[PDB]
Amino acid sequence: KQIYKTPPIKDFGGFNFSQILPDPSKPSKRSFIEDLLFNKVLICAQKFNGLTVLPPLLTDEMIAQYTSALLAGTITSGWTFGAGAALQIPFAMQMAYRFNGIGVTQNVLYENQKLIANQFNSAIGKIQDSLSSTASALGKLQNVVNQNAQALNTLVKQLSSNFGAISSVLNDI
Amino acid sequence: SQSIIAYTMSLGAENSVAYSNNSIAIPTNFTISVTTEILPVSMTKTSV
Amino acid sequence: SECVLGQSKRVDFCGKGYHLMSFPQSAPHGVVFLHVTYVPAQEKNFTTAPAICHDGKAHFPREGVFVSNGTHWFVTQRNFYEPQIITTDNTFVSGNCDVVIGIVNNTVYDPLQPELDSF
Amino acid sequence: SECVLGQSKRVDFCGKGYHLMSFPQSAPHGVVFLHVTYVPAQEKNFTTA
Amino acid sequence: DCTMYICGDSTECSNLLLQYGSFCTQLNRALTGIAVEQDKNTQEVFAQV
Ligand SMILES: *[C@@H]1O[C@H](CO)[C@@H](O[C@@H]2O[C@H](CO)[C@@H](O)[C@H](O)[C@H]2NC(C)=O)[C@H](O)[C@H]1NC(C)=O
Ligand SMILES: *[C@@H]1O[C@H](CO)[C@@H](O[C@@H]2O[C@H](CO)[C@@H](O)[C@H](O)[C@H]2NC(C)=O)[C@H](O)[C@H]1NC(C)=O
Ligand SMILES: *[C@@H]1O[C@H](CO)[C@@H](O[C@@H]2O[C@H](CO)[C@@H](O)[C@H](O)[C@H]2NC(C)=O)[C@H](O)[C@H]1NC(C)=O
Ligand SMILES: *[C@@H]1O[C@H](CO)[C@@H](O[C@@H]2O[C@H](CO)[C@@H](O)[C@H](O)[C@H]2NC(C)=O)[C@H](O)[C@H]1NC(C)=O
Ligand SMILES: *[C@@H]1O[C@H](CO)[C@@H](O)[C@H](O)[C@H]1NC(C)=O
Ligand SMILES: *[C@@H]1O[C@H](CO)[C@@H](O)[C@H](O)[C@H]1NC(C)=O
Ligand SMILES: *[C@@H]1O[C@H](CO)[C@@H](O)[C@H](O)[C@H]1NC(C)=O
Repeated sequence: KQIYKTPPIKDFGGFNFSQILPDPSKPSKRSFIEDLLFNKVLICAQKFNGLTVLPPLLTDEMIAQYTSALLAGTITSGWTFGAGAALQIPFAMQMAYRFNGIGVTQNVLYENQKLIANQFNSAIGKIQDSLSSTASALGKLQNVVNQNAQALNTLVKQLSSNFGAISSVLNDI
Repeated sequence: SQSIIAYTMSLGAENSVAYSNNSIAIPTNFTISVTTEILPVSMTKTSV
Repeated sequence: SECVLGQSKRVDFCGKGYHLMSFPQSAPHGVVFLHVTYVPAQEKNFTTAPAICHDGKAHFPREGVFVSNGTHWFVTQRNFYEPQIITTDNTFVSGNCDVVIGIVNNTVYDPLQPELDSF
Repeated sequence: SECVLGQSKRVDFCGKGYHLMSFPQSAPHGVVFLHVTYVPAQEKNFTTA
Repeated sequence: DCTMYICGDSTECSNLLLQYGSFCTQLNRALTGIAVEQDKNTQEVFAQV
């Protein structure tokens, strides 16, 4: 319902969130992962025959703001902002509850807090490196665009056929 | 007077949450609500 | 199947909030669901702490948060304010209070002491 | 809805394993999900009754 | 394969059909996509382990 704002304090129990939080020192608010994905993934000719491409209603900056608000709410208020109002809660308590939700007692989190934080940081670093190195990981998106483009090409190519007449140029006949 | 205007969308209001080490917000009251959800099931049977 | 014939815990599936139950109604070529939902009302701030160290043994809550007023400490369910007196009944011990970050100091009352004193 | 705004117990829905939380990210004409998952590592035999 | 179905191994039939543009390629692409999709369906439904 409402765009949330992450606090300037980054004391999230040792969980380093700098990779996915919005980047302030950037022209836009897209994060490092978001910009990496954006970088990972002739037009006039189609328009020249009456095939227009409309612009999307929501620009990329609005989507980035929505995503940033969702992350801020998730990291600050847990899940309580989904149902009603936002209820602030310590992040460690939220993680203990998320462990309690899957059978294990909460005490485990407070026995291995630093180890879990280090594991999560290493995991986000590894996923960032995996996205940086290979380019096929975003195949599902890419195909879509390619597929769409292919169709349009064929349409324009259909303007070159004669369909049995003397010539394919309307002005000529 | 009244006229047609154009502007930039607002994605709702702006809100901030006072996160800290040892602060917790606990509700004291509740509200029972009723929400309507409408789903289509079938069209008009027809033949030609 | 889920919303009517049961209580589903899927978020935003049956209503918007904590789902309770639903009622179906007909409509021309369609159905209308009335979802009854429970939404938390006005809230209050409090000070918290992850655990309690009583006698060098960290204490953890069986179900609930350790809520704290400006003076005292209680255990409450998460979705409704309901203070309770700290007791060994609603808490359990797991190790000493040195690895836990955020530990605080407070006495943990025991229910056996009064009647063993009387006997 | 389920993964972000809650803790889905539906097996293999959000990630592979016991689900903890998820983080969304934007992408050109799409969306990306980063699921945090809990998996056991070391196994030990025991006799039970 | 279109040219074998539409045209009975005839030369002039193929010559006339060539005037109709790239109609065959779309059908072939759609059917190949359907076949690959069936393969992916079986792989996804069964290879859960
Ligand atoms: C959290 O992770 C970020 C990202 O790796 C860390 O910031 C890096 O710090 C090193 C130290 O020299 C720099 O070389 C990198 O350029 C920094 N990265 C970015 C994106 O700025 C940060 O130190 C980590 N810890 C905290 C508490 O933020
Ligand atoms: C929780 O809220 C309800 C309703 O807001 C309170 O019940 C009474 O509701 C009537 C109808 O609107 C009001 O006129 C009364 O003023 C409400 N009571 C009071 C004391 O204000 C109910 O009391 C509230 N409970 C708590 C614990 O706040
Ligand atoms: C904080 O809240 C508690 C719980 O309502 C208040 O309760 C006090 O508890 C002590 C211990 O039994 C009593 O001696 C006091 O008389 C209680 N307070 C009252 C007003 O009766 C406590 O007072 C609150 N502390 C504050 C508001 O500073
Ligand atoms: C809770 O109480 C314990 C013991 O009553 C405190 O432990 C003392 O901590 C100080 C340092 O702050 C040491 O110099 C003492 O040796 C410790 N033991 C005693 C018997 O005083 C502890 O600091 C208190 N506060 C907490 C745990 O937050
Ligand atoms: C949280 O704790 C750290 C260290 O204990 C302290 O520096 C910081 O000021 C605390 N934050 C708040 C909001 O109390
Ligand atoms: C709780 O504390 C915050 C910041 O200290 C304050 O803005 C708010 O009004 C307080 N009360 C609430 C959230 O009910
Ligand atoms: C349990 O015992 C079996 C049979 O002795 C053995 O094959 C297996 O490796 C043991 N499990 C572990 C975790 O060592």
